[PDB]
Amino acid sequence: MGGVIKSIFTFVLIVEFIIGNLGNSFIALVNCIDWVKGRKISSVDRILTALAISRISLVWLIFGSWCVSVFFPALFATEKMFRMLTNIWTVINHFSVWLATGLGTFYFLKIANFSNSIFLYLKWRVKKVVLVLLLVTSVFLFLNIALINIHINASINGRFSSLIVLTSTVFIFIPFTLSLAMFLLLIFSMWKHRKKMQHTVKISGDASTKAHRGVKSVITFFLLYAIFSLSFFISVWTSERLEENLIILSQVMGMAYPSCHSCVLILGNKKLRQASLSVLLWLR
Ligand SMILES: CC(C)CCC[C@@H](C)[C@H]1CC[C@H]2[C@@H]3CC=C4C[C@@H](O)CC[C@]4(C)[C@H]3CC[C@]12C
Ligand SMILES: Cc1cc(C(F)(F)F)nc(Nc2ccccc2-c2nnn[nH]2)n1
Repeated sequence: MGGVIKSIFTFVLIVEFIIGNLGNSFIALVNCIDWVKGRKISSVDRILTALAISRISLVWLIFGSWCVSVFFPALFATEKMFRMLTNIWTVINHFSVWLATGLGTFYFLKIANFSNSIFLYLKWRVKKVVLVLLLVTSVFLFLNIALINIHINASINGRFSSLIVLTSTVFIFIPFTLSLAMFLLLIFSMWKHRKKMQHTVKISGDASTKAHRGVKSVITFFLLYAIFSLSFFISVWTSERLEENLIILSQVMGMAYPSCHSCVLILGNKKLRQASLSVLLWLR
């Protein structure tokens, strides 16, 4: 039972390593080709290639951790490698997820339309706001590193993964909840605008270019939020309840976001979709 489950999870980890490496490499490579072949780069493209680089680093960290654990368990048992892997993972993961929330704040401040004065003050200073969001949220990183190191010291003075995983998962929930709140507020703004443009102005005489192209991105984004909050709840409940196969499952769950969210980001950027179509054209 345990052996076939571990084999299935190993196959899952190999598949998601392949998908994540291919997707994030595709994002970074497309932006790099567009940069070297004399073309303009938007700010969204810079944030996207920052996410791609960070997610390549994170998926390589977890795959290298799995390679070290499988090939050299004696090396894996040491406290030095464990503490080094834990701290490097938490730094890279904090940077990656807060860059994703920064991209979400960029979308929300650029697109959404509200009458609040504070919202407009943030709305006309988007670059300053995302830079401040990256710099201020380092207090979360310092407190996370502190609490993980306290847990490591307590474990080696009493390896306590049942609290390490819980602390890390709590520290991923805050940017996820901020991104979900910004997404819901953007959807509410678009719905209010649609209700306004459906009763004063007779919609359009064309009715072609509108949110009818963005509903595909909204649908493929809300699907990812649903199927990832489900896996949030499943992983937290299973890690809390009784599991003793925690390492491979947690190594699988840590690679889920940087592998699937890049594929979601491909389906939803016009440049990335055009590059994917050109790749599928010249491959044939
Ligand atoms: C948000 C939730 C569902 C997923 C978050 C992923 C976290 C909990 C996972 C992803 C990679 C994992 C690490 C991968 C490798 C090791 C080495 C081993 O000694 C166990 C602990 C440690 C250090 C793991 C701790 C938990 C970990 C950091
Ligand atoms: C692919 C895509 C399309 C759309 C759109 F349909 F609205 F255009 N929106 C998003 N995202 C967000 C929107 C608001 C707040 C946060 C995010 C966010 N969360 N994570 N990354 N960005 N994404």
